[PDB]
Amino acid sequence: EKAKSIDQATLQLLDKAKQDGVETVWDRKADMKVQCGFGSAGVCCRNCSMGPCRVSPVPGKGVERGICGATADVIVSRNFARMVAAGTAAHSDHGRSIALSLYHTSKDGDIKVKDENKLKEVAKSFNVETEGRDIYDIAHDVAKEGLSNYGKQLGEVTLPPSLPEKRKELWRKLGVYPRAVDREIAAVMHSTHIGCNADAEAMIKMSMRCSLTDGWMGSFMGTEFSDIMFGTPHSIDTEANLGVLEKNSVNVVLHGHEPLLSEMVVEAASDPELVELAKSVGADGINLCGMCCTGNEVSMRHGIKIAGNFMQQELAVVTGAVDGLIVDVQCIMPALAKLSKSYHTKFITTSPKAHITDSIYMEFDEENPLDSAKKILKEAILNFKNRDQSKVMIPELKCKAILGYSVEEIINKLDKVVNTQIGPMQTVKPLADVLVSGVLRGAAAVVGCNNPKVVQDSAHIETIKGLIKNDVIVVVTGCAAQAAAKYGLLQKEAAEKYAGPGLATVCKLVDIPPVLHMGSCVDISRILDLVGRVANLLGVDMSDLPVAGVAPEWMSEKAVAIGTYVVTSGIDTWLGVAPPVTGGPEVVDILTNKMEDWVGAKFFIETDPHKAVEQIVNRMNEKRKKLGI
Amino acid sequence: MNLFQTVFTGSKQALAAAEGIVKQAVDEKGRDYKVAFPDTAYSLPVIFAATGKKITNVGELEGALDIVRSLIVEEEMLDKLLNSGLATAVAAEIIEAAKYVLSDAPYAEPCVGFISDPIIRSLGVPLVTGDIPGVAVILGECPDSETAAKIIKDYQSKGLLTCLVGKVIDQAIEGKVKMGLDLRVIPLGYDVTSVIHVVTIAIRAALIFGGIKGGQLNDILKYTAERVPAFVNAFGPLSELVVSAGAGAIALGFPVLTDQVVPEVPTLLLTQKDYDKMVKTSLEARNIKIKITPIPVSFAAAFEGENDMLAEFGGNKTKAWELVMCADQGEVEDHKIEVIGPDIDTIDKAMPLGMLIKVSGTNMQKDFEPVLERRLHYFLNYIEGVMHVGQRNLTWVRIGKEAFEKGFRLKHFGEVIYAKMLDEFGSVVTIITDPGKAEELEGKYAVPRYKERDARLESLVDEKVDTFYSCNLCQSFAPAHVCIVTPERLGLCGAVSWLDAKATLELNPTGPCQAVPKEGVVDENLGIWEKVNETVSKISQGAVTSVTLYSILQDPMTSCGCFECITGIMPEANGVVMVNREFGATTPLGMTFGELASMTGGGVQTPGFMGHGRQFIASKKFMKGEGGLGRIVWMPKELKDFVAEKLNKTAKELYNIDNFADMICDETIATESEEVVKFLEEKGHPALKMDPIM
Ligand code: SF4
Ligand code: SF4
Ligand SMILES: [Ca+2]
Ligand SMILES: [Ca+2]
Ligand SMILES: [Ca+2]
Ligand SMILES: [Ca+2]
Ligand SMILES: [Ca+2]
Ligand SMILES: [Cl-]
Ligand SMILES: [Cl-]
Ligand SMILES: [Cl-]
Ligand SMILES: [Cl-]
Ligand SMILES: [Cl-]
Ligand SMILES: [Cl-]
Ligand SMILES: [Cl-]
Ligand code: NI
Ligand code: NI
Repeated sequence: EKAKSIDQATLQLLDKAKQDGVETVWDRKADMKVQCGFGSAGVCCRNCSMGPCRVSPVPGKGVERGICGATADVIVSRNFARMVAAGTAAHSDHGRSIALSLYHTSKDGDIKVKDENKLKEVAKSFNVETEGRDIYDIAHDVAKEGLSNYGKQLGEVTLPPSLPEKRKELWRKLGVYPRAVDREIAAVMHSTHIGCNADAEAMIKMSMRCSLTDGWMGSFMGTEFSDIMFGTPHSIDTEANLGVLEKNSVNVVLHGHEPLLSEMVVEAASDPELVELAKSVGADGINLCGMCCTGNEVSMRHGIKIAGNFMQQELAVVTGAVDGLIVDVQCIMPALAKLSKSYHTKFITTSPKAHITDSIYMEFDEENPLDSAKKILKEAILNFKNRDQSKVMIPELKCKAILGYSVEEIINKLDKVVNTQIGPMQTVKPLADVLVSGVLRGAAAVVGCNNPKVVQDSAHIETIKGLIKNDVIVVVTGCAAQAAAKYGLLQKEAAEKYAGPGLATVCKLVDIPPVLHMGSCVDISRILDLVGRVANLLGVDMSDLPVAGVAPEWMSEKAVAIGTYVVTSGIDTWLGVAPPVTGGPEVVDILTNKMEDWVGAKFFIETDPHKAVEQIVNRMNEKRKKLGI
Repeated sequence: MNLFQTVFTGSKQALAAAEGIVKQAVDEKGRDYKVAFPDTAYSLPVIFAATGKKITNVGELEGALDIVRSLIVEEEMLDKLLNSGLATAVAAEIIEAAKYVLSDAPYAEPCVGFISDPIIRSLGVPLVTGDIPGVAVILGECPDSETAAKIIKDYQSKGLLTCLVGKVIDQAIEGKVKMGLDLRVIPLGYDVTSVIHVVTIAIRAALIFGGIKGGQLNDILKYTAERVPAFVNAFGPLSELVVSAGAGAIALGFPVLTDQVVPEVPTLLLTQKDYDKMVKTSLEARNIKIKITPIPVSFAAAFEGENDMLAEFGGNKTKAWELVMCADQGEVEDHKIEVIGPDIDTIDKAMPLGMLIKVSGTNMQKDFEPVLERRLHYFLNYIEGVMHVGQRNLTWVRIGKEAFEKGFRLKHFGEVIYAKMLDEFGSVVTIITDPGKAEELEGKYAVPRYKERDARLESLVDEKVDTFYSCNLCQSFAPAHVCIVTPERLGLCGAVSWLDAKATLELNPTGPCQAVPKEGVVDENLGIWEKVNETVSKISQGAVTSVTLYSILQDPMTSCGCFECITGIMPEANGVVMVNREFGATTPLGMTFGELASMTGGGVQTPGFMGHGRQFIASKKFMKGEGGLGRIVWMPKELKDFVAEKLNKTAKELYNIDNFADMICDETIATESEEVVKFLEEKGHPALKMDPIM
């Protein structure tokens, strides 16, 4: 049997899960046996009741077309586009909720404007005045202009400045320039409907246009507005892995993606009444932990310890020390409702967007957010009284990590390597300098979730370690960033242990780890911003720089939308899990070949992380030669 | 070509040049001819450092060419580039060693060529002691002799050892530069390879002073990078060979700064086109800090202590003010030395002085500024004939006639401030003599900055601190003064607040403001903590052992000399009196402010008398051990009116007195003790019904 994970804490609790007689994502993966091959190759269509239909992924043999006459390439391309539309929708609702919060800020209100400087700069992008006006009047105007990008039917959408004009004109020439966020989702869902688009090239171009409304808009707006209200991240210390849970404290684990609830549970944990309540139940205090993106958002701004990533969520409950597991939306395995019944843990659902049967439902009132968070957190604190300390088992394994590397913080840190009499301040010139000089052979972004098809964290760690050894600075987000935090790569000490000659030298000068944690996946917009800033400073397009993106163990439809907008933005993307495209020869050719001729970048599917690292380094050298660097 | 290919190319050219010269030595002197450098105990230093072997004959010198070949590995990775640079250094040594074989004395004045070991010994000690702050390796050609001489004379002015190679030697001569070992300007040679003659100085410093042995290349490269303060200044067009040589300098940890457009590498390879800034750029690039830092009159700590004045500004005569604000926009952020108002020259017989400073450099916090307002007092005091006292809005400066005779101008004020700000606040980084601008600006930015500043400790109480801060900056004049600082007891100078002292420790960890943990509580009314006494004993050197924070009679806190107000005991009125520096008349104690000051300061424990700022008056911990502010009996009208509502409220919180100020006597009512006690009896001061003060 293949190993389930590389992390020792994860393997320890997996044994406990077996002894306790509970099901895990690995058990359910095994139960699925040989998964379907039509669904795997993407040649199964259920877009109308004339179906279901299943064509042959092998051209020449089997059924050639669907009942409507749709060829395999059409079926595959429509299935792929719907994944992008769904992924874009997930990020769209996230950012939309943030923009609505920005519209309800107040001087003496629960949600305030913490970073005024950032809001002023963001107002310039939306053409909102910032002279002699109340900061909340500017915030509401910026929120209204941001909300327009979700559903404006007339006029043009507002894109961030970091985006090069060369890239914008290229999208225009190709016909993939972005329209309103929700409008594009409708366009994909419409053309994928029966009797509409039946051309692989056109469908894949429509999905790319939709994906752009995710990266340069919803995810970008979501990140920008979050930094305004909750603060822009700066270098901060934290601890990662399930060892962060404390046996004599109230363990409240925040899982999900929305940041406002997590931000309020943090503020609620400081309420004297709730601090005393934790003592009344007999606890050391309130131990706040996070998981997945929501845990990243709170750890980036408040250093809140990270309990774990996607496939570790069930094992956090298995410790028997989680008193309350508060969730919102995105990647909250429904299995947690049944699993929590075997332990004292109170699985609380708070979003009307994500109701889970058999879970305690405490709606998070967005009108009285702090009072709402206090009421939810109180239930988790009171549940400490129902703990069975005899069945508790927290692996004695945690790891130190540094995060909070926003573009502003990366720039602030780079200013320490700039002479007061030559280079300008607050610019990305030092990073472009090392990239052009050749000390840093390139810059890779390792992002992604976790999939049972791959050994948990194995591809993430093997890819990151391999890229940093070959002098390629690595930036991480989401579960990939958490995977690196647990292993110990998000440390200053990791540069001498795992980085190459050039990268270890740069780490010593800039005083940074060899791997930079830039946040959640909505924070992948920071990667686009950073790369875009380097492109503009060097007067070139994003496709001209020696950069690359990697998704070693993805699974979410969000990951497909991310990958698509990363490639459409001009950055080559590598996938560690093969998407359902095998059955469409034209679709495979488009994604892994013709795309290079449309956006200057393409997809690369590679399950072996060692081969992927070689391919990335070679591709970067190829782009360096074309640029003469 | 990219930086890598350029370096490889130049290294191959260096090897090709070393193969050609070595062939001449084998064909002309044979493979057994002795190869050696003049008076050196390390044969070929570079080869000796890398291999630990000594080259004695032409045959062995031929074999050393394989070391050059082994160091050139055309693979684009940093280590490979640096080794390629070391290959160029080894090739240059071979070329120069061969020069001494084909000619007994290949060099002649001005050029020196090889530097003998006795010179390394002679220069090595001052290098270690820091008397030679840096080694400027100037290489190439300048646009004109005027810019070459300008730079060389500037480096030599800071005591740096300048070494010249190339056409820059001829330019230094043409520009009338004094060259010699005693003059710290050594011309090594016209060829690029002669740069190796300064590289051997750094390598031999590692072998002689560093005590490292041959073959320990990594240890030698670490010694040069961390202990030899050298840097390269390459001017004019750079060939691939020169770039390759620059990689060798970078391999020894020496930054290369050039005036040409090259692929810049932060902190290692830089491009500065402004020749008038190349010196400051290079000194910063190699962390060389010069002790000497634009004003005809002398500037030093000797003029800190302190004839009539040409112009006086501030105090109780004109409205002057000082303000340091950190802001990235709103105005031109630069070394703009600007004076907006009637200049001092206009004055014919014995004006305001607005001082708004703006700094927006990286890593500058909005609560870090106060630490700047304080340092202005020190910078302005060091100016010969100028004195600065008072804190922010209430500031007093008196310019001296000598300075006017020296022709000093307000322009030099802006220069001294900016120049000292970059020197001291380097890691974290406008005069108005016109009434109108002084007015608006006073309240447009300063008052706000202040109000927000005071607002911090406005409601804060010592009830929640875990550590106090001890300052010893006043120890220059008062050798036993250790100023403890609390959110309620402020620095006697009136500027440093418990928070500014916190910021001072963040900026200068080894500065005057140091942490003192609040442990061993003995008394809360008198303020006696076992650690607080202990830390004072260490700084005072055994002079001050026991101390109280809220008591003027029992073991009081020592006073320095920057106190704006003084508080003296008046037993006949069962209270105390107060006097401000502005008051020039006698007090009930029969003493003037200057006479009182000579009884409080000097870093001595003086029971009954103490020095404090204008804020402590209203503080609850003011003489609380003696009854608090209730003891204040006499006070000048000027100070009374200023601190009137702040005392009337704090007094109500304690004795419920609603018009304490009205109960206080002043020079208007009477000064004589007998008349003051009569006024106190008529009104009914609490001090009369309080317990005996002594
Ligand atoms: S879209 Fe075509 S292949 Fe799919 S279910 Fe409908 S008729 Fe069948
Ligand atoms: S009076 Fe006190 S706080 Fe002020 S400079 Fe002197 S020792 Fe420091
Ligand atoms: Ca922006
Ligand atoms: Ca001798
Ligand atoms: Ca090799
Ligand atoms: Ca001339
Ligand atoms: Ca020239
Ligand atoms: Cl198992
Ligand atoms: Cl179960
Ligand atoms: Cl339990
Ligand atoms: Cl920039
Ligand atoms: Cl491993
Ligand atoms: Cl000397
Ligand atoms: Cl250096
Ligand atoms: Ni003093
Ligand atoms: Ni003093």
